[PDB]
Amino acid sequence: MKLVMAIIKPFKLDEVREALTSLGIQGLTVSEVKGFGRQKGQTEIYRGAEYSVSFLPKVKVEVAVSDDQYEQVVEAIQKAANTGRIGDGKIFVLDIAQAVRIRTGETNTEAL
Amino acid sequence: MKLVMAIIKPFKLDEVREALTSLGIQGLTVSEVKGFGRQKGQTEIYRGAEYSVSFLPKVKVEVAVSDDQYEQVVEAIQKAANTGRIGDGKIFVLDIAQAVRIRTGETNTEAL
Amino acid sequence: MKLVMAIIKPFKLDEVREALTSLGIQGLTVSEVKGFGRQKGQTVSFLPKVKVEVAVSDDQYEQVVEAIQKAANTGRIGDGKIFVLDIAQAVRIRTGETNTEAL
Ligand SMILES: Nc1ncnc2c1ncn2[C@@H]1O[C@H](COP(=O)(O)OP(=O)(O)OP(=O)(O)O)[C@@H](O)[C@H]1O
Ligand SMILES: Nc1ncnc2c1ncn2[C@@H]1O[C@H](COP(=O)(O)OP(=O)(O)OP(=O)(O)O)[C@@H](O)[C@H]1O
Ligand SMILES: Nc1ncnc2c1ncn2[C@@H]1O[C@H](COP(=O)(O)OP(=O)(O)OP(=O)(O)O)[C@@H](O)[C@H]1O
Ligand SMILES: O=C(O)CCC(=O)C(=O)O
Ligand SMILES: O=C(O)CCC(=O)C(=O)O
Ligand SMILES: O=C(O)CCC(=O)C(=O)O
Ligand SMILES: [Mg+2]
Ligand SMILES: [Mg+2]
Ligand SMILES: [Mg+2]
Ligand SMILES: [Mg+2]
Repeated sequence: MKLVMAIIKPFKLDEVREALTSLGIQGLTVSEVKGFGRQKGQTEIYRGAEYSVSFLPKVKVEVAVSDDQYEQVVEAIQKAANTGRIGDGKIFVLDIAQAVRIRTGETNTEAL
Repeated sequence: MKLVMAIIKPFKLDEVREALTSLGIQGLTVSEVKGFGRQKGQTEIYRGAEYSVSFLPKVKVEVAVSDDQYEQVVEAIQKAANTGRIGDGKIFVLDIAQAVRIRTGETNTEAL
Repeated sequence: MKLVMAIIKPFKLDEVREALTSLGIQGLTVSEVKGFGRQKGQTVSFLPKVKVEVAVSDDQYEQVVEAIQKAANTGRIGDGKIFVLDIAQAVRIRTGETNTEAL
């Protein structure tokens, strides 16, 4: 079982959600975060700007999915978010040891 | 070691917190998120509403605990949050490879 | 690969950030959270914290953990916790680079 975590530009949330819905994902969690990547949050070109570091608003998307679906989920997020521009995002896949649907007690692959 | 991550209805935070403190947890992190589950955020019953997707406010509760204690934590959260209604929550358990208490430098299960 | 997650005092964010970027880290995610530890929010209550998340390779995560530990410490209760999780796969969206190349 996999937790696919993606950090994307906020305006891309709808398209990413749409892309995942098409795959039949059974749930999604999103949160507000800030971050930088290898350009260190630089959006200006004043002298010395590359020595600065800034945090930029992002959205973190988390989707719990089965092993036989996670690769397609990763690809869908890539395809939805990629516009060929810096900051378009990064995806991290983590493993889920156990899952439980609170209302029903269903577990693991049933619970995703 | 295990990170227990529960996504619950916001109004249940206090009852879940109290259940866990009574159980004896020694730490807890909470954050605001939005999300949907297998009902796609549907809270209305008008004709066609079943084709829509919405994000609902939730709270994410995270508790790092030892292997021999995580099942008790999961069940305590389930008992506190379960009211037999959709959206009552989802619990994901991830493995923690290492832990450190920053003040003291204590590690592993001693840091939790 | 590892996801190093640290819950720190909000005023320590700049030093933790600088410790990491000076070390050579080239990405960082931060979130607003609340929490309590062994002292139950007492000098039960929730207190504001920052969650820092850094994805790093196996050969650098120990340096990263140590850098955060030193940077976030003050010797006072509430200094925080570092939890290290494993990352199975990573992708840089723009380039399609994967795993350690993506971080
Ligand atoms: N190593 C990392 N650890 C934690 N979060 C990261 C890491 N790298 C990136 N992030 C998060 O992902 C967001 C998007 O990163 P971004 O797309 O800028 O990656 P990048 O490596 O700089 O690639 P690009 O050159 O395409 O910009 C960042 O703002 C940050 O929130
Ligand atoms: N597969 C998933 N991936 C990521 N987050 C999820 C997933 N399933 C649920 N969540 C998160 O958990 C919250 C609560 O989910 P919820 O209790 O509705 O689960 P469910 O599977 O729909 O069960 P129920 O039928 O009891 O509603 C969601 O709003 C979302 O934030
Ligand atoms: N076991 C835990 N699970 C989840 N979050 C935790 C845990 N322990 C601590 N945290 C988070 O880390 C923050 C800081 O914890 P804190 O430094 O107070 O830990 P502590 O064990 O009480 O150590 P100290 O005695 O140095 O205060 C908490 O407010 C909470 O957000
Ligand atoms: O995130 C952006 O929008 C541009 C800045 C960037 O790519 C970075 O900080 O790595
Ligand atoms: O989250 C709710 O309160 C109801 C909606 C729901 O259960 C879902 O989207 O899965
Ligand atoms: O978080 C603080 O700043 C002090 C309270 C504390 O250490 C705790 O709740 O464990
Ligand atoms: Mg970038
Ligand atoms: Mg539901
Ligand atoms: Mg404490
Ligand atoms: Mg593992």
